[PDB]
Amino acid sequence: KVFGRCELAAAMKRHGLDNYRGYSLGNWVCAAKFESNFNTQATNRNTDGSTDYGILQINSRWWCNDGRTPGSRNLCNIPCSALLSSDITASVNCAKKIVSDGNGMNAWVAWRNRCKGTDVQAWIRGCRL
Ligand SMILES: [Cl-]
Ligand SMILES: [Cl-]
Ligand SMILES: [Cl-]
Ligand SMILES: [Cl-]
Ligand SMILES: [Cl-]
Ligand code: NA
Repeated sequence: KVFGRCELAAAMKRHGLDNYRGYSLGNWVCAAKFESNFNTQATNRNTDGSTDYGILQINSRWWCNDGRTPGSRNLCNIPCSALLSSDITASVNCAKKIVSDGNGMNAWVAWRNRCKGTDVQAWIRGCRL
């Protein structure tokens, strides 16, 4: 599913992401925009052989099992394919674990490079929330 901007914001808000660990909703929408272009089915392979999955491009080296990343962990305890669903619940729950692990949203390279230090509230402007 390809989300609309305000549609995704409302879904993220409903799943408890707004101000989660101090990150306002705009940060999460900005990260999803530049990680996946709001597409739940996005996948991208990394040089180390791991793969990033879903709207927040969660990585198979640490967070999910895709059966082809040798010596990887499965810290969100889920198949990576579950992260590609039109229902974002699994992606959201796993993201909460990631952002809590010490490094905050810096774990998402696109957030660090394209959202951090910008007017992220602009991403939810005009939305009915
Ligand atoms: Cl915001
Ligand atoms: Cl393969
Ligand atoms: Cl694996
Ligand atoms: Cl959803
Ligand atoms: Cl933080
Ligand atoms: Na894994």
